[PDB]
Amino acid sequence: PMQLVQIIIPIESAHLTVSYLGELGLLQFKDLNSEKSPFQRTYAAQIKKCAEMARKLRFFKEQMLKAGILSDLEVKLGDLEAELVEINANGDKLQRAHSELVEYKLVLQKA
Amino acid sequence: NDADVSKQIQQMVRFIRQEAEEKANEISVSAEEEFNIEKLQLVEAEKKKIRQEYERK
Amino acid sequence: GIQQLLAAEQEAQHIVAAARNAKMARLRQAKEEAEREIAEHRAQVER
Amino acid sequence: DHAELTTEQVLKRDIPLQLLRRYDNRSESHRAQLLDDDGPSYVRVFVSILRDIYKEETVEYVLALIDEMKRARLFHDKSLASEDTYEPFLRLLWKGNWFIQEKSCKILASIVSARIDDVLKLLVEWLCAQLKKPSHPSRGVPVAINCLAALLKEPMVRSSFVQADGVKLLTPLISPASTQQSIQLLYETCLCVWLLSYYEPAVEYLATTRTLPRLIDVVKSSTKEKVVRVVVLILRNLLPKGNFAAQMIDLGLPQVVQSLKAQAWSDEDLLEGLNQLEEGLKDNI
Amino acid sequence: SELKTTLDAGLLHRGNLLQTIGDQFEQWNLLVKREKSIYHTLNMLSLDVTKKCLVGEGWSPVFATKQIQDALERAAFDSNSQVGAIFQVLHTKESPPTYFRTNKFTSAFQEIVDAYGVAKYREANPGVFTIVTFPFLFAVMFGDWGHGICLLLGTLVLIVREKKLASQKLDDITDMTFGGRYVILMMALFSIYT
Repeated sequence: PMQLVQIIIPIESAHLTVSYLGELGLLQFKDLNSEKSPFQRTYAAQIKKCAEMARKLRFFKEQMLKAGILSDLEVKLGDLEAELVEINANGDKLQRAHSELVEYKLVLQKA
Repeated sequence: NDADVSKQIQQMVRFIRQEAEEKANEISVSAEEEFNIEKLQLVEAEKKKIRQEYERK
Repeated sequence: GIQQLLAAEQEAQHIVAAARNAKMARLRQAKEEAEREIAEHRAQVER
Repeated sequence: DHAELTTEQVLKRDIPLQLLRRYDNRSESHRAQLLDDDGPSYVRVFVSILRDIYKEETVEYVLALIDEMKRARLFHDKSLASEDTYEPFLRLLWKGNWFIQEKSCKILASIVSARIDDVLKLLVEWLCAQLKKPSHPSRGVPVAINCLAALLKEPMVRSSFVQADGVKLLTPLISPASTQQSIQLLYETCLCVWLLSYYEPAVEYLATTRTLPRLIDVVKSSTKEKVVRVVVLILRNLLPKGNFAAQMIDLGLPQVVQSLKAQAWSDEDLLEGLNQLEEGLKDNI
Repeated sequence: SELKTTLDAGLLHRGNLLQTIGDQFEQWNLLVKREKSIYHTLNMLSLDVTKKCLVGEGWSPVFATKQIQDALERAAFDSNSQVGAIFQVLHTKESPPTYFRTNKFTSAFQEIVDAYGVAKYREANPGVFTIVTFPFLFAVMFGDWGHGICLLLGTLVLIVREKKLASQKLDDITDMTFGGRYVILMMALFSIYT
């Protein structure tokens, strides 16, 4: 026997209130603002930025999985992903240089 | 009623205190400070011009 | 409820409008008053 | 006693005609509410209530009641006769009594409403003494949180704020707060600092106040509505003043400025003001 | 050789960094899930600038709403906000979807029965009778007290290994079977009796 519940969560703690509600979970979300699309809407622009951060985090996690890793926060994750990508690029460049030098050494030894 | 009316009055008080004591006060004090500074900024130049005219005389 | 909450918003908007008008009012009043004061100061130079 | 916290008790202390005594013995706006009953008859006695107070309790009931609000510019109006309850607060601020403790930052500011600009001027040097160690219930530092702003940010006390290190003692007011009430107090203090930066002498006094680390920390950690609003106001006020913005930009101001898309701090014209402040910080960096 | 050594050192440093990067991403997954939930709530539920708050309405269990709304308001107050969240009720002529509370063992049977549909907020729930009726009828079609023991033993291992089973993944058919371990055990006991 469920029923409708109407409340207001102040912007000073709207994110905190949402997190607290999601810790346990009692009421399903409404759909009034969904007609405004991810284009701005109520906070869909903020939702768009959060989605972009989540996409960056997902790319970082996929890169870590490809590397065999074991599993402000979004900015730190992006910085870590960029550092890992730079390290991988440096390793690939060094490996290519080693391969080229080894080929040159073999050719010179044969000559 | 009860919790609902308490939330309503709390919202009214918070809104009036945030808009009046925090924001409207800021606009009023900025207006007062601008009133203090801006025209004196030209009064200084007028005084300098008057001093130059007096020196010429 | 919703109507009760709307009254606080309307009061806040009215206070915002008053604060907005206060800027121009204070600016003009200070300009005129300091024009009179600067005229007096320039008269002092004559003395 | 010295300055204290619960301003209501001191503002309603033992009064030094009947309406003036009630005002001297009523806390907060109740003082003015009781004083307005007799009009000029109340004002004539209220003038001497603060112009003829000598005992510590009477001087406290005069000065704290003045800070709580006949305490307005009417203290030195025509109904006050020759005696005035507004101008003498300037000289009272330099003493060491309880009334002096109040007028060090708060009571003088309220008495300066008759302008009587000396009362506003005197609130800067004694601001540090106004908040030495208030623990008792009486007028003092909490009254100075907002009432003293109109005197410190005024040009009368603008230079004196940094001349006597009064603003220097108020440097950690913009530091992060561990309580919502403390957050509101810090936001009010930062708004007062911004208003001072909107004054020509206090603009240089803020730099001379040695409060740059506190302002930088407030700007970087600005998250609350009022706190971020006050931080943005201070940043906009000090932005044209060269180093006051350049040092913050070099310290990490653009990092928080880039997050202005979700500010919603209601810093007066929050949108345009935040955009201009962020653009200036980015240019200076 | 020098380039290979440099590449090996860079790869080792990258792996060492990724060792902690994955650990951080483990919690970042839940953080991103919470962010996505908040984003869905924001995009689905509107807000009032006049109220300076996120407001709306939605279905909630009355028993749950007796404590959940108060807990949310208390958490909002503890979030250093000027005021906590509201807990007001709402009314409408529409009938919200609802689900009867599912127990640890009754969940599998309830899910199996619900594959035909749902009902009103407190309407008829044939799952209550069928939780035992289906074992009370499926036993007859397989009544032989030499194989029901085997079926119960097979179910018993799944119940015992549930602690490890809940963590380790298995085959899709195996996972579906393990999802109804209690129901399988009850059916096996009924078949043994039959």
